[PDB]
Amino acid sequence: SPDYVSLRENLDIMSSCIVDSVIYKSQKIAGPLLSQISNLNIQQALIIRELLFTLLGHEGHYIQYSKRYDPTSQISRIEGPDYKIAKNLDISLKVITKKLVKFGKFYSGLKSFIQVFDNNKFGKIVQKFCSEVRKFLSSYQQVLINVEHEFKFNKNFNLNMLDSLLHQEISNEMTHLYQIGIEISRITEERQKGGLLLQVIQERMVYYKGDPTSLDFLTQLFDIVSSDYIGMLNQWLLEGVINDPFDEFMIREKRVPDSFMEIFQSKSEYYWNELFLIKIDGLLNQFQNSTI
Amino acid sequence: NIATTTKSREEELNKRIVNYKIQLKLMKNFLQELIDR
Amino acid sequence: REEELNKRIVNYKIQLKLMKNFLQELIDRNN
Amino acid sequence: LTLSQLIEPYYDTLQTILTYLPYTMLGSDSKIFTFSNNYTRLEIPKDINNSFSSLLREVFEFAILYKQLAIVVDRYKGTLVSAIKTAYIAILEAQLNKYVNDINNIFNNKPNSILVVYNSIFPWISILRFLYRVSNRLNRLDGYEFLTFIYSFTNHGDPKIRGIAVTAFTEVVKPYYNIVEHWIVKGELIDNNNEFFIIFDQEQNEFNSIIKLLPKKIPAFIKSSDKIFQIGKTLIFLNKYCRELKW
Amino acid sequence: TAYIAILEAQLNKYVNDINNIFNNKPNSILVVYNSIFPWISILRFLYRVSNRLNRLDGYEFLTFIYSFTNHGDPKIRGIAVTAFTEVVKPYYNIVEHWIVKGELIDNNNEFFIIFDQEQNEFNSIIKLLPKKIPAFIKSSDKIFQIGKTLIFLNKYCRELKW
Repeated sequence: SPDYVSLRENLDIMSSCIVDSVIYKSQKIAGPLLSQISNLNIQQALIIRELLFTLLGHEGHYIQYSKRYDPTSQISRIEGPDYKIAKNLDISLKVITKKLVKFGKFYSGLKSFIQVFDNNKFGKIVQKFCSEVRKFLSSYQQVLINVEHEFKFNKNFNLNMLDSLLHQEISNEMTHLYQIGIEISRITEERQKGGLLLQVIQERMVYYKGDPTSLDFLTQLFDIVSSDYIGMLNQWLLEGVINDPFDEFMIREKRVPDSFMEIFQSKSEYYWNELFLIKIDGLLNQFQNSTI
Repeated sequence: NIATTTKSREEELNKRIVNYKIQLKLMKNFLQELIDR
Repeated sequence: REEELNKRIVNYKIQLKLMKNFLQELIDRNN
Repeated sequence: LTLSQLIEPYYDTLQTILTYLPYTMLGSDSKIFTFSNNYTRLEIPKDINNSFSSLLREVFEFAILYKQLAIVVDRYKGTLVSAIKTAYIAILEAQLNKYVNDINNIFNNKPNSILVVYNSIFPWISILRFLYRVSNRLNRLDGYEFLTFIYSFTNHGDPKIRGIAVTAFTEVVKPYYNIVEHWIVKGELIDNNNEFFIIFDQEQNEFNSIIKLLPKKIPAFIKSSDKIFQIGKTLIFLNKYCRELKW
Repeated sequence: TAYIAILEAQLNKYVNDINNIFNNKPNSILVVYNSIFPWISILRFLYRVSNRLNRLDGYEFLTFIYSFTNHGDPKIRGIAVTAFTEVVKPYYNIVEHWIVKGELIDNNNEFFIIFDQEQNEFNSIIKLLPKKIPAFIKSSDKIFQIGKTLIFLNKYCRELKW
């Protein structure tokens, strides 16, 4: 059977254009059985080769997606796929691989998060956060490329070195971003049955208040993400103009209906006293004061 | 007993109620003008 | 005695708030 | 021996990919990759095992999207009459030229693997997807609806998406400002198509009502429209009825 | 949390050390043992301290670690004084916020200054805890007055400019 890469048929401006929900039924090239191989070095090299692709979210010959992963469901894509390891691998290599597999899960989850939450209906805060996620992915692939180069040319490279390098380099930032993303997914699916990101970051930041590196990263992320909100507030307080039409800002100016234009023009008092409101949902604790 | 003071307590409350009766009636007239169209 | 005046004051506070909410509902629906 | 050597006997798959990959990336047929169905799908050959095929499916997104954009640019280069869409095509051509130069840089520096290629071109995912989405609606959208559609993206929070949207919007909006310039200075109407908030009525037989305004089509980025209309009307009146050409 | 952060750093160093010990293909078990021998005291100390991370409170933990900075053993005192810097930084951050702006940060009972919401007068809403004053802090009775006067200035007199 031929393999095809075909084009799939508030617009999603970053949703994948080609089809990516294709799951191969059986391997295009039949590789050697894992049980047949008895040497440890061969097994280690084979699992490393399969792991390089797994870390990017792809299947391998010896690491396969769990049957529970359904690409159709949104939550399944956001949470990332769960992998099962072939039963014939060595026990120590199986344990080490089970630790490293989680990194592919986070990467796939973030990549699918961008292709969903980066549209106009989710607001400037979430869009700007998707920008951070996409920059982090670009940085992470440079950690994977170096690993591949060392695997290809370094004789002393082994599985433990890969585990130590990945855990000591990229684990912390990836964990932070994935946790925030999955929490946003949980909250947004609850609300269907915007500015809430700042609340999630602040709630998240309480547990890492003593950790220097984690606190620095969370503070930097909060500072860059909030910059749009500060722009809206600055324009409102300096020029008295609301600009962004996403209804993100707390000071909700509302348009008079055309059917009542003549009425409201005569009674401008109600126009200037009723059609400006404060959206209490999106307020931070700083503004949670009547006089302010 | 509640302390007596030079400022008339009942006068203040009564003025508040009258000012709350003007706002209510003006709002009702405006809503009537809005609904009938 | 003045408890009664305070009670009426709060009742009219609620009534005014209801009227304003009615205005907001009507405007939201017309839009 | 390195790790990659010990696995060679036990792992079979077709550097050869990188030999024929640049020709596929530029939207051209290749010995091992062939387009079909009017360049809407790409067939990955046999002898490319699961992992490499899964990775290539991500890389080939750029090739197919770029081919579609090149088809659009080559097809509508000098056919469209509306100035707004023409300026959009001009900026699209500039962006595609930059993309081709980027690919040439990525493959001049002889790459070691598919992943370095993917990482090098990664920052172009949002630009290509946005351009493909906008160009997909170049037919049904009219001259002014297209301008309003692009204008709504200038407020996007994403620096990359908003950067490309505001880059394209400058050249897309320049022709509209040229229409306004001709109307303001000399007092004449240029747009043959319905893409402006001032129009004429040849059937009318009196000056004051031959020209009428369209309040629905007034753009958000224009200011003092009700004064532009009066300036243009008085200019027409002066230079065609009073025949005061000197002043 | 700061203690866990420094513990993670130490474990990362230990893993890198093991990777070095086995990258240089060892000849016997004894060379392996000798290579990692200097880590006996560090691991035992870290295990002993982490064993009491539950029962000990926020401040009792800080005082417990602080008592080891006086250990005579260069290795044990070295790790104790290495961990104590990052463990004590959050306490100094609480003191910094209290001294400069005049606000209380610690939601848990780990500081020698507290509030009383039930009280209905300024001078007695804030009270000191002489038992919880750490040994490494100085001029505590002046810190308290600086913080109280700042709260008074920026919330009652409303003199925000100065």
